[PDB]
Amino acid sequence: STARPRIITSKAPLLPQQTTPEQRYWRQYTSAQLVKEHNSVTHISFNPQHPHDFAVTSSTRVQIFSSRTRQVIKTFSRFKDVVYSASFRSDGKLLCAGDATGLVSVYDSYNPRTILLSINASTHPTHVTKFHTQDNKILATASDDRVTRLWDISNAYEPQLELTGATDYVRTLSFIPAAPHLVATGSYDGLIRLYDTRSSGSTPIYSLNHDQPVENVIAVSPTQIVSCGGNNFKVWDLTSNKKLYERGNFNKAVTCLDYVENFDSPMQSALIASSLDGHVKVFDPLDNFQVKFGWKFSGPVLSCAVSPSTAQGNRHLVAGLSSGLLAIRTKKKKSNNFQRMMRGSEYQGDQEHIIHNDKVRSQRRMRAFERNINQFKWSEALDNAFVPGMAKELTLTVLQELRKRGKVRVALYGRDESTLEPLLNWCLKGIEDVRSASIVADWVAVVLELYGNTLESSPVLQELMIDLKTKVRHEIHKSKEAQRIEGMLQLLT
Amino acid sequence: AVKDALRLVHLPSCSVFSNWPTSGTPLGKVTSVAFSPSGGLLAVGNEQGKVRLWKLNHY
Amino acid sequence: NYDTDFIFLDIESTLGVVGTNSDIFAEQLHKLSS
Amino acid sequence: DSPVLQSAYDPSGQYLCYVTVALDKQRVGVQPTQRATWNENFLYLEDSKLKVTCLKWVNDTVAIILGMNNGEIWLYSVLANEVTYKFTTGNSYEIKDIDLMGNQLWCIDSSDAFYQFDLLQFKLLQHFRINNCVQLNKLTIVPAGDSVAQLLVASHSISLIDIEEKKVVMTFPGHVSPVSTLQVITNEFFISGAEGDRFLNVYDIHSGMTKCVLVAESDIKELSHSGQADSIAVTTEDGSLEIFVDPLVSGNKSKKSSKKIQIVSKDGRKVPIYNAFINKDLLNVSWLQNATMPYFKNLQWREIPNEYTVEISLNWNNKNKSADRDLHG
Amino acid sequence: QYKLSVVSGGKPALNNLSSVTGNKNIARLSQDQRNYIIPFNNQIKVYSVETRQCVK
Amino acid sequence: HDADVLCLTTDTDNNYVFSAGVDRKIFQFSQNTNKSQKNNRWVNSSNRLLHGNDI
Amino acid sequence: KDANASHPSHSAIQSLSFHPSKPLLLTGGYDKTLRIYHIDGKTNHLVTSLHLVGSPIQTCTFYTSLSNQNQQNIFTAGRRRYMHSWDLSLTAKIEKFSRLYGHESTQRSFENFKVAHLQNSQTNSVHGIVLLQGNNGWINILHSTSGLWLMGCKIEGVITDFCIDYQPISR
Amino acid sequence: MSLWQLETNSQQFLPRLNGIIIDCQVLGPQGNYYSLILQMTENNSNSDYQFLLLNASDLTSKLS
RNA sequence: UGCGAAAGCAGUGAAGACAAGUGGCUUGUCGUUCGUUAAAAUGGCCU
Repeated sequence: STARPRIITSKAPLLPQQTTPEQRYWRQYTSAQLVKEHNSVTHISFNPQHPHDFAVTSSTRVQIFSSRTRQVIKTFSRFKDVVYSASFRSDGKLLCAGDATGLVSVYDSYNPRTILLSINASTHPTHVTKFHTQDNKILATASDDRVTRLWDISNAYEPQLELTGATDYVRTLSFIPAAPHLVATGSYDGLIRLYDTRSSGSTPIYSLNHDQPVENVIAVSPTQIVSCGGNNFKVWDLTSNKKLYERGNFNKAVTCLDYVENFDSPMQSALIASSLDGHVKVFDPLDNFQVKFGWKFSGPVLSCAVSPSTAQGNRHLVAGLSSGLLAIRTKKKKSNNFQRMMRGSEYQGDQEHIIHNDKVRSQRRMRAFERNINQFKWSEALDNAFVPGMAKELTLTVLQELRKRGKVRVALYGRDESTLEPLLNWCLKGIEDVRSASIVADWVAVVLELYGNTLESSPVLQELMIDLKTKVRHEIHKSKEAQRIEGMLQLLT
Repeated sequence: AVKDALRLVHLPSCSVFSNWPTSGTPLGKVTSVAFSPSGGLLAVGNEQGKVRLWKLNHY
Repeated sequence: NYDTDFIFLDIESTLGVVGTNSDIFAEQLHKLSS
Repeated sequence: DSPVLQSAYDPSGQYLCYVTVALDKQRVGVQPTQRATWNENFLYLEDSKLKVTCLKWVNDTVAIILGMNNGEIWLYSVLANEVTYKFTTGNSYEIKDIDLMGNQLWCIDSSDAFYQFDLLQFKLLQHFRINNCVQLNKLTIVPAGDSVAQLLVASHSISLIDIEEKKVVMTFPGHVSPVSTLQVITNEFFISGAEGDRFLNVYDIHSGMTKCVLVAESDIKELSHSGQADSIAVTTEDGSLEIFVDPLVSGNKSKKSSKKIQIVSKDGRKVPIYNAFINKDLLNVSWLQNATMPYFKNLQWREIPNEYTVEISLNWNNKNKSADRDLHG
Repeated sequence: QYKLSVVSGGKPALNNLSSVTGNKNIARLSQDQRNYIIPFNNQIKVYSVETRQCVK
Repeated sequence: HDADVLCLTTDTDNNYVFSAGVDRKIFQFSQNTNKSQKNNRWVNSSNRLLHGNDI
Repeated sequence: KDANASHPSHSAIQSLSFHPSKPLLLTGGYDKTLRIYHIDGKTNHLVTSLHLVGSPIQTCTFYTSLSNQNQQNIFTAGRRRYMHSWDLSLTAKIEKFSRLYGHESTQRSFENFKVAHLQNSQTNSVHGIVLLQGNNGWINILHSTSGLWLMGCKIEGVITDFCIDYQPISR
Repeated sequence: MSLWQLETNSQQFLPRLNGIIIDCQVLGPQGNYYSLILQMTENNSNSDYQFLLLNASDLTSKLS
């Protein structure tokens, strides 16, 4: 004998712009909290090590939000101009902030009262400050002096390297993630310059010619970096020294980029980019950097980030706009006497020679239409089909199982005026869609074939048939004019 | 229900044996018991999972 | 079939092919343990 | 401790007679050691206080002689399941060892008495006892053809006995514990080994000098020597088998084992060998698979390495697949 | 060198006679019911009930 | 029956018992066969739906 | 020596039964495994051990028939709606009786069962019955090799226990 | 395959046998097996019979 | 039924026996034959 096979739901052929698994995973980042800061949100970074906090740079205050309650836990207010950059060290133990007076203040994270040191950098506004990703005691600060600097945080009076060689307004650092001597800086004349630090340092070793003024440059692999500026980002192999992808799928300038790797996602790695036009979009660097999902906010999105690869908790996506406000979207994750009497129920047989296992795994609960079909209650299967909140493919699949399995007239014998109205009341909506219209056709065909005299007697469904005729007329007008458009597309062959 | 609750009565005389179980026989909370059909051999299993075995030397 | 033979099916569905003291004690003990 | 009390292969090594306890009554079963050529039916002893001390095969309907502990040798036919005859000494002392040569059967007593029965006459010929040999528990008849001269008894100290004069003709320094095996190796050497020691010693039966001393690495339980003294396979207390290869040639006085075989399961569980049997080029080891059922293995021992381990299939977590059902149930 | 043979079996071929309902089955079980003897039109298959394999 | 058994009767020599209730059928239980009598066994002999609503 | 001193149990020992002929002891408890021990005084060694998952046995019983004394089933049951019969011949061949043949309302568990013999009494053919104790007053008696419902004995009140008396008649 | 308990008229069903039943009979001494014949009427081009015994214990097809 | 495509194109009786209703008559049926390429007994599926 056999188990009785389930009733299969009616899946009709698929339609364009369906749900890819990548956009399913990204679309379940919900409950977008908004926070009105005072000024344009220039920069936002995350804690690395237990990556559960993110520092948001508004003007003259840096706010560490936490990723369990999405509120400000800690705040840094004691700046003297507009604060520009805020980044956690690679271990998360301390936090650097670049200022509009050239005063890189590094505090310790999770204590805003102890300014650990204060670097008096160049006289122009320092705009980007971040620690080394491999090292833990050099700090790269680039300013509006067209020179980036590698300070040692023991000797914060003179820089351990002073990376000159630029011509206009350096705004971005990155480090190369395997070779820790290699600093990829980016300025407002394209020209992602990058430096080996063992050498002199006043001359880049090679220069990657982005055309437009770059706004950000990150490094994805040990071998390829992604620089964004103008309408496009361009990805560059460092070894082959060669641009090998570009995307310009935005309207306005790409402001910022970041990248996640091997986090729990169908997309193995993700590059999300923020582009001044409301849109922040995610690209998949495995299938040639194609876009997969995107969000749209209420202004020019000026900076964006996501919670890092080892977040292990509430997974966050934050975008700070230039309007002065910030949007966060998350995905969320008897007695001793009695037990001593009833002891061994947790055993599962480690030391036991034979192990028998015949306990059937309990399946899904059968719905009302399925169990009525399995007990051969066909009129009751129809009654259970036409309940209010039922799924439309479920109503379609029980109409298909009644039609194919048995006989629609058998399911439709004992009806009258009040018990035929749910069927035709669904047939009004179901004659629209193409997945359902043929089944609605032969169902209504046999019901008028069986109930002709009630169309005389009962006037409650005469106008139901009239309005059904109107809907059939509407959809046959569309189903002829679509054939006309098919013909005038065939002419264009 | 309680620890060491087992008695062997001798019938026809219906008089309970007085020398076993004594206060130091490790019956435990006696939850099952079986005599063997041939050798005259008690097996008493208790709540902590220990079948203790006695041999009734008369047989 | 894929090893240089050809198989056919009949109408009475038969598939076909075209192709290129000691032993005394031992026996008595095994008969007594049977 | 192992549930099988007594075990002995027959000569030719194709049946194992083994005495176990089955719920306070001992029972004697006989198993064939290779089925390619389970036996369900035993001989149960009736009393709970009667028990088999020693057992030996006769070679001619095949039968066992079970020296009991009430002073009776039961001669038991294996093809029926009844005892054919009960030889009875006149006393009630447990009898410690028996040995046969032809139709002649010798048994030792625990009153230190020697009894001779003729298995053809079914009668007690001769009853005697000898001075200065007083805790005997092993005797072997030294094979002298049709003549049944020269018994050889052991009491923690072997002594060679002329029976027609009824005296001790040579005495051998045995062990410090009682002797457990005492066997004739050629027609001039004999091996001897004791309860709870791992040193066998082979004596010359004409001079008295210990030729060699064989050292197992655990306490020797039983031994079986090949038919021409080129091999001695001792089964030890930890359940290993140790083959001394040609133990009578020039490791000058004390020789270790040449080959060592043990059995493990697929789990890692070492199952112990009891009572194996060696012959020319083919060795038969035996163990107990369930609680009391003997399983066997014929190993060609001349081509296996020195340190060897069989890996047998013994159930430890095997998911019970009924043949009427695939894996998904 | 091309020769024709037949190797594999067919239908178990019960009593296809009319007027006999009920016992239209020829197949038997042994007395020590370990094997199931079922005819075909081509061979007499003896299956084994313990292991579900045709044994002879 | 499928629901309650509202009323039931027997014949003279107690070889039949008829019974009926709210599931509008009448069941007849028989003890006529001499094996059924000497074994004192009743059998659900038959069943007739002849009524409209109840009995 | 303690009979399961060889292989320890992992629960209470709810059921304990000797074999009728062989020197075997079957123990079983709520750790849903049942262990057979070849017993003697010296080393009570574990013959075998079967772990029926998710089915915690309350009562287990060695059964052998009068027809050949070569059946040797083991019947086990606990607070589940099925019973197991492990056919012994030394993988394991077990069958699961889960059909009450129409009487499932009056038997919600198989816990209190006993095994007994019964004659056909138109032929002189014995077989085995298992007698389950049911809810109302019922004892549902059913065949042991085929699982069919044979008869049912209802008492009044609350059934608590029962037993089986045999009495001879003739040859 | 229905089997009728003839005392109280109670059926036990075996419902999906992938062939119609054209013979069923109990087989063993104590009635442990049921031998059945399934006629498999889906293809009408041929009369092809699946032979089936099954054991009465759990109603699993021993040796189809 | 034949032919074909998934459309369609061509083509559709006699005896014997029994029952019922009024030896005859009339109808209906067939675990009867020859020829032609030729809906229903309250009765539905396991744990």
